[PDB]
Amino acid sequence: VREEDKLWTVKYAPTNLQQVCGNKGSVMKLKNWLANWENSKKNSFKHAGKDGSGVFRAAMLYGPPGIGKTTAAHLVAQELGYDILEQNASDVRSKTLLNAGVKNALDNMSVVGYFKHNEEAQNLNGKHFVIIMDEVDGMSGGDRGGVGQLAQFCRKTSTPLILICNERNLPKMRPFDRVCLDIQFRRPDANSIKSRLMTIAIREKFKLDPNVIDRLIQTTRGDIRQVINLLSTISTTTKTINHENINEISKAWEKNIALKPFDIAHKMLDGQIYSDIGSRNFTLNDKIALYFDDFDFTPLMIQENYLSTRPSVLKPGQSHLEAVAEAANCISLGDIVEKKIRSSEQLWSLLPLHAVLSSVYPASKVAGHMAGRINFTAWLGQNSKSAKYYRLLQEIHYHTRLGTSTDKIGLRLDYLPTFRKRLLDPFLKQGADAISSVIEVMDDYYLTKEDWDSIMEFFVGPDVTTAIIKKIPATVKSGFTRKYNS
Amino acid sequence: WVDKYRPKSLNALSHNEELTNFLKSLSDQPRDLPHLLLYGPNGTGKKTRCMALLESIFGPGVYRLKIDVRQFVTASNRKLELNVVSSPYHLEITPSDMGNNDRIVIQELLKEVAQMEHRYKCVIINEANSLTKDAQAALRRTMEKYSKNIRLIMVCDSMSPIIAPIKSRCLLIRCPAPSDSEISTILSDVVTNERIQLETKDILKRIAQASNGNLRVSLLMLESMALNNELALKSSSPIIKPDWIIVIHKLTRKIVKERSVNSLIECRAVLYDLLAHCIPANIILKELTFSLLDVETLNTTNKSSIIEYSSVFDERLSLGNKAIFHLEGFIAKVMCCL
Amino acid sequence: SKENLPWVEKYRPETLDEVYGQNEVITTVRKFVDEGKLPHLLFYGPPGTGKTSTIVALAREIYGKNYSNMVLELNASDDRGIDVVRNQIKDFASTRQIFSKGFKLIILDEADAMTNAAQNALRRVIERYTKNTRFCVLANYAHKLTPALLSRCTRFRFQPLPQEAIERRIANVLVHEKLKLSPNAEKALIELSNGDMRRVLNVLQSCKATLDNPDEDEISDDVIYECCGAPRPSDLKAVLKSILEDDWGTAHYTLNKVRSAKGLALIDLIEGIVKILEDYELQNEETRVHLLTKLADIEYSISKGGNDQIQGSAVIGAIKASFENET
Amino acid sequence: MLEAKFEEASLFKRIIDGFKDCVQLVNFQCKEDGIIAQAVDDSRVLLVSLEIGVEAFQEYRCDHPVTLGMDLTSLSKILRCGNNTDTLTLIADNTPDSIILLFEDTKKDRIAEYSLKLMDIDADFLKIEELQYDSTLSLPSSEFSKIVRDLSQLSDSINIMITKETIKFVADGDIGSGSVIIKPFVDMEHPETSIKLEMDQPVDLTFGAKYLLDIIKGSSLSDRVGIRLSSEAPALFQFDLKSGFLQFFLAPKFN
Amino acid sequence: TLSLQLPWVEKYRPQVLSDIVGNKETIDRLQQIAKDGNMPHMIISGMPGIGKTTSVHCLAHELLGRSYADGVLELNASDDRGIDVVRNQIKHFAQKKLHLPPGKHKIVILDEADSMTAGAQQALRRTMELYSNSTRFAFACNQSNKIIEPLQSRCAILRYSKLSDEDVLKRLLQIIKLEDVKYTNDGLEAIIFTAEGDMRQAINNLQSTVAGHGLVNADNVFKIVDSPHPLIVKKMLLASNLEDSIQILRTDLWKKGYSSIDIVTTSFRVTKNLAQVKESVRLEMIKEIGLTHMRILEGVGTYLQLASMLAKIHKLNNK
DNA sequence: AGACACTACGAGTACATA
DNA sequence: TTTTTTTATGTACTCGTAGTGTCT
Ligand SMILES: Nc1ncnc2c1ncn2[C@@H]1O[C@H](COP(=O)(O)OP(=O)(O)OP(O)(O)=S)[C@@H](O)[C@H]1O
Ligand SMILES: Nc1ncnc2c1ncn2[C@@H]1O[C@H](COP(=O)(O)OP(=O)(O)OP(O)(O)=S)[C@@H](O)[C@H]1O
Ligand SMILES: Nc1ncnc2c1ncn2[C@@H]1O[C@H](COP(=O)(O)OP(=O)(O)OP(O)(O)=S)[C@@H](O)[C@H]1O
Ligand SMILES: Nc1ncnc2c1ncn2[C@@H]1O[C@H](COP(=O)(O)OP(=O)(O)O)[C@@H](O)[C@H]1O
Ligand SMILES: [Mg+2]
Ligand SMILES: [Mg+2]
Ligand SMILES: [Mg+2]
Repeated sequence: VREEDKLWTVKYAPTNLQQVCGNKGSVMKLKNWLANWENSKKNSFKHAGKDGSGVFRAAMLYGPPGIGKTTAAHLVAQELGYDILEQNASDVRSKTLLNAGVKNALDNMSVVGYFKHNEEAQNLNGKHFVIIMDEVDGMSGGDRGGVGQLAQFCRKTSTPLILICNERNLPKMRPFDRVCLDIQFRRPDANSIKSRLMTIAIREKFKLDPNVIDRLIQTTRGDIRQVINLLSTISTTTKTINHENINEISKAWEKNIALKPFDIAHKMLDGQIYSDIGSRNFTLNDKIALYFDDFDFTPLMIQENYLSTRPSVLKPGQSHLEAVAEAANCISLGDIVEKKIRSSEQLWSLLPLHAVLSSVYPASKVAGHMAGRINFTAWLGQNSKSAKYYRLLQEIHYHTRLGTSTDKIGLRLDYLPTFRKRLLDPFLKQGADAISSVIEVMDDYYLTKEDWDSIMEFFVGPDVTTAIIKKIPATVKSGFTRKYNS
Repeated sequence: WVDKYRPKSLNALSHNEELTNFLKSLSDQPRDLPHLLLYGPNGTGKKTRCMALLESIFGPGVYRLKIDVRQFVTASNRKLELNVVSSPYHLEITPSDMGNNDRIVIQELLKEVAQMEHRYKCVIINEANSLTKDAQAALRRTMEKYSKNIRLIMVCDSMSPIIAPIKSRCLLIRCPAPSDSEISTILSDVVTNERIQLETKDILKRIAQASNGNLRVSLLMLESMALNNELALKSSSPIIKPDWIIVIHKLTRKIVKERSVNSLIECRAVLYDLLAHCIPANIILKELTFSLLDVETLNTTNKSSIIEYSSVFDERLSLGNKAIFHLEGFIAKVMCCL
Repeated sequence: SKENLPWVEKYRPETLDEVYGQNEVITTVRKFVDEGKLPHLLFYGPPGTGKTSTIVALAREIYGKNYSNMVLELNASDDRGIDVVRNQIKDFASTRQIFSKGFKLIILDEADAMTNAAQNALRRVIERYTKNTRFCVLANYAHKLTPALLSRCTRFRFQPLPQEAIERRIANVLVHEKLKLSPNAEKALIELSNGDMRRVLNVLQSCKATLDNPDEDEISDDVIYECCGAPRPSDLKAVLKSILEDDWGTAHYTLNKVRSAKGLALIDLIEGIVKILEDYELQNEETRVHLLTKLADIEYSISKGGNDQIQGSAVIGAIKASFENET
Repeated sequence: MLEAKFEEASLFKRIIDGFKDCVQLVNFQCKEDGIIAQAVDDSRVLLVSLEIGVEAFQEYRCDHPVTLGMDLTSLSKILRCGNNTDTLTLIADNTPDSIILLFEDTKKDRIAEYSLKLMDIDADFLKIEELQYDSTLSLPSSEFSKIVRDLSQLSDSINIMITKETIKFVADGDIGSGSVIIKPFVDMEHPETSIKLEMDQPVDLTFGAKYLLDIIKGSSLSDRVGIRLSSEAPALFQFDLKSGFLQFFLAPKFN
Repeated sequence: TLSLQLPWVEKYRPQVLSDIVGNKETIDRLQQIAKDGNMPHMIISGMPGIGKTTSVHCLAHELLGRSYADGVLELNASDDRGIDVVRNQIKHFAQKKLHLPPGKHKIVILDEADSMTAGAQQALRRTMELYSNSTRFAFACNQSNKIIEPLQSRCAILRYSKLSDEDVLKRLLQIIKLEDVKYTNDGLEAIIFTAEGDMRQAINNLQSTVAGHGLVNADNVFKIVDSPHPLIVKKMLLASNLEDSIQILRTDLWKKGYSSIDIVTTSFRVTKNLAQVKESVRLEMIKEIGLTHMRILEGVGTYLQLASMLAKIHKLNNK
């Protein structure tokens, strides 16, 4: 092996913790967490401490790629005497063999730490393992991939567990919410990377000035690996870099990453984009690509927060209400288009049209400043709640079908306003001696206690029984529960 | 109660004498009977009349029915669970209990019942309006291929979403809502049998005037207000209105009072709270528009635009799936109109 | 026997000299094959123009009568996925012929229904194996093909069949069959074809069946119009005149009697009136805008059903209100 | 009316298993001299030609030439429905449709009647290839199948080289390379283990691994297989049965 | 006929980085890289037919010399490139021992990298990270957005642009000089006009015109290759009067056999990529084009629908 | 005669779709 | 600042009982 055969990112890789750039707080927190790991296992993780690290036996590092998560993890692993072990998605990771291996390795000692050196007074921890998992977000979605298996692994283990992923808040990563201590590595500061670039430039005889690293890391968006690769790629031809050719370099190395459904909502509802000047800079093709970055949450977010802005593109003689009405009309048209898309015939070739009608046109109608905060779309939770209520109403209707002889909606609209007066009202106006009447009325339609509980949740407006059931004396409720349980 | 006093035969019907005579004529010869489609307002009594007609085609055991369960497998491993109302002479299916999987249940179940078979077994399709166009197309040929073993009696409230082939493949029977006088006479027999105390009979008439021909709603409201007056209705007993109707009325008051985006947010919130509690959006739009037209503050120019926008957004909702996306648009258009 | 196949299948061209209408592409392909440089072909065109017949006759001329063995013909009826490509197409391209010596031919007929992954895998098969095999892609819509795959083949656009070639084929059929055709009947037949030989052959067989005679008589315009159910220009112009000039009730009665005397359809009358009014030199384009918009709306509504009388009255009122702006 | 009766019912099973994987549909031509079949692979890389004379049929009656187009994934299922000590009977009416198989036990009394719906295959299969080859070798079928299955694990292309009394099978892949070299010898103690080779000019050409693995599946028919190679000609892999033969015309890969 | 000749795209395919008339900056960059060595991981993105695959092939050839056969691993979209392949074969090639000069490295060329699955792309990260001192990765794709950001973070990004008129004209002149073809200025101009920055398509059209007529003239080029589809659609949409647009749609598009789906899709794409008119009118035209496409997809695709679409577009442009 | 490595075809589970 | 939205075929993975050639 020679020197010119490795990339600049490998020959300038950090050899110790004192050369990492930025995120000093995170690396110190993880170092303290790994240091007190045996102090945490000797008392079974009950004492968390002042740092709050010690109750969780696993640590999950999450942040953008290329900021030094894996590097810092490996560095602290070699520095604290822990015998390092790495396994990731590049190797086979399933529910069958990965689970078996990790289970056999959670409370087994290392032979490498035993045979290498075990006689000097270095540490009693060399016999231990540190299972460092990389690309945790790269596993398969289902349980067969091993994400839930690893989540359960982070609950029962005698060796420190280190998890490293690039994307944290994902559905697949939901089980890791309350099981492992979360550490977030953030965008590094400009000074440390500036000094590192100064050093790596003076070492390679690369002419470079301090005025350009700011724009460089701005267009790179906090990625030291990409910056190093950029310098290694362009330093071979252009020996001296300055403020003359930096424009072409920034335009050719623009990081094209898809935005989250929250930044997409900010860019869509930005009034400067739709101005006469901003139109010829962020063209309509870019606006459609914005929606195509995430075409599942963009229309919902747009419909949620299109009427929560202050418009700055109002035509002369048009109020905010008119623009909101036109935006809602286009939202309805885009909804019709989406229904035509995600139905039979699979008219997916209409996806670009759904880009304009659902997101682009309503946002353009009410583009401007953001008044409050970008609120997440509540249509998902409302749909889930409506589905649960529909399932409950279906159970109630199929229980009462033997007597009602009506439909689901016909039972919800008209029958429930009378079932409320029949079941619950005798409890408020008669006391605890009206239990038998309610029991007979419920058995007349084969109702259950769970059905009685679910019935009182359908009413709204001036009839909210959530406090009426609490106003009922607890004696009557206990007597009813005991009577129905006999 | 609605269920305690319900006719069980054709001779027990107490309104629409011409319809009862037509049903008797149609049940005189039961074997040469084509498929039937009962259409009319919701709450008229068509589901009782279909069972009464079955009671004339078969023995009295048609009402002794049982609820069973049947499982289906779609193109994926998602298991479709559907309960079936069955009788030793007929069976009832309600394809309105699932999503876009109506075609599978329809075709498979009807083919199983037709291959196993007075001489035929009647089939009652409840709420045929929720039947998707693909399920109706699948039933189109099943109605004709097996006509000697399976006869369909489809109960619906409006033939608008029913396709033309299905309309042609079955006789159409209209059930007009009973007059206020017949509703009053029925409520009289009910209150004399349930031992209610009426200071003046005219209140019963008012019940009819509050039900808009609906007997199911009329009897339920009468019983609900009989529990508030403690089994003794007075001359000025208040009318018991459902909660969602009061919410819609308050929504219209908010609409005519304030027309702005800040009020549009709370309007969207009210729409979400209404939709989350098992309330269809078409009925919400219908009631909202009808009670907005009742606002005396508006003029003919406003009401015409309101009804036009309601028709447009009703078409939108019938062509869409995200109902609030059309409801909020209609509300915003009404706000812009006023 | 060939006497049992329909006229569309019986008269399928077997040689490149029987493919009429396409002359600029046929001569170029013949030159490509004679001189040897045959590139990857992309036959794009409407249905019934003769792309499949052209490529079949080409493969016949190239390999002889054993065409069915030396050519790999895949279509939408066969499973065409990415794995199907990877195995079958690559094994065909990499290997050689089992019957003779020469380049191979892969005819991907109706390749507009292939998956995007299949085309992405095939675009490197066409570029890698290009010294021992060739590719022919037949398409009706050029938007279903990826631009990478679209750029690797030489595109030939099959124009609709013109009057001369379709009349030549009609004369060939009238020679092959004991049948006579009137000149005006032939013109009306060419009018209702839009360059589709399939329709012409089908309706010719149907009107020969309609003759009811031992074919000692001729086929006139009446036979064609009664067999295809198409409206006549006479009734078309009469309805248009009664709509434009006569009274509302009289126009309604005329439309009703015309559409009920011959059992004509409202959509055919709509298309005919659209074709006739296209030659009308009109005033300010607002009338044309209203006419086109309302007629397209009525056509889209007819395409889903409804009341024929209501739609006919709508057509009458739309045409009338559109022409009321021309004054 | 075609009426054939086999001596052993398992011979037809072993014959059809040879085409089961490498051929999908077949078109049996039955004449007064025997049954012929020619089929082309889906990828059209190999051609299967089976010929079985009337010597194999214990009884044979062919009034007129009959064409039976059928599928092999169903014929194999029908054949597996038989028995090891049974006899097979093929019946076809005057018009070819719904061929009938009859399995009859010779030890007990048993009749198994199966039907198979014919299919109308428009493509005719009557081509015969009779041309001199550059080299003709003969080796035990097991010894050839072993080398094929052993070299198929290294790569997807196997190169055959015929030189002056030398037969070389080379396979170069990503995990390494390999080459088996054999010499034609004459074995007097056992004739079925000898290796014969008559060459006119050296040959060097490659095949694919999948088709070569599918070809050696017919090794259960005969104890010795012949290989005829020529300069850019379909290689002839022949298994000779006591009443005819099965020959695979394999097409090499262009270099 | 017995055999064919190699096409001019494959015969005259560049084998040295100097013969590439593509983007000069990236070409000189790759030339200096092959001269000095130490080739890093790279991702070349762009449009079809601009010299991406040829560029990486030339780079690998010049960098490996005679060791190209045993040091370069080519994987196209025609081969299986799933998680199993990346796990077994790519890792075995990266771990393979090979004695190379002290300035070269093993190259893994992955054509059509935008088609690899997410699992394979995720597994390739550590695969290219642990063996980055003896194995280098070169991806060639058309959409850099289809490749995950972790993979893009470990490599250089080379975005190839369209080829200007001068470069394609120079390459065609070189090919004509090497082939002794009779041509004319207007014929080459029409060829370049119908190419639209596509060098492969330009050479293919040139070879087809040569083999079909012999003389490369604008008349021959236009009679064998129709005018570009989007330009006629743009001229139809940008018409000022309704009758002109209707006549254009009738004669150029409908009378030549262009399907209604292709017409409406081209109209949508042109209106999306249009810059002559404002944003709001463009959005309204896109709305009308989509309303028309919703009827075209339902099987109501005729000339009347396109005429009504043009009429509505003109009414929108009618203030 | 038999045991068990090798193996290939079948049900399950998700993941995109311009 | 935070998690689901139908059906429809193509694509990719895995476990998986199963069918058969091989070894103490
Ligand atoms: N803070 C840093 N200071 C100096 N070099 C760094 C830093 N972060 C990353 N690097 C360089 O980037 C290389 C790769 O670092 P990694 O830790 O592997 O990246 P990462 O943050 O783990 O993101 P991944 O690998 O895509 S999950 C190192 O070998 C260094 O050369
Ligand atoms: N140019 C032509 N000359 C003569 N007959 C033709 C011609 N074009 C079509 N036909 C007739 O129409 C039949 C069908 O032709 P095809 O080639 O199958 O149509 P097509 O051009 O392939 O369009 P498709 O198959 O719908 S994509 C042929 O068998 C002929 O009978
Ligand atoms: N810059 C160039 N100079 C000369 N010939 C070129 C150039 N670019 C492309 N060509 C020609 O085009 C052919 C194919 O080029 P490719 O590199 O395969 O196209 P591409 O840029 O990779 O786009 P793809 O493969 O469709 S994603 C080559 O064999 C050359 O004949
Ligand atoms: N002829 C009748 N006389 C008295 N009550 C009737 C009559 N017809 C229907 N009803 C009442 O209608 C109720 C059922 O209504 P239903 O038929 O389910 O409404 P829908 O017609 O909307 O299905 C029963 O409780 C019954 O008391
Ligand atoms: Mg990492
Ligand atoms: Mg065709
Ligand atoms: Mg390429």
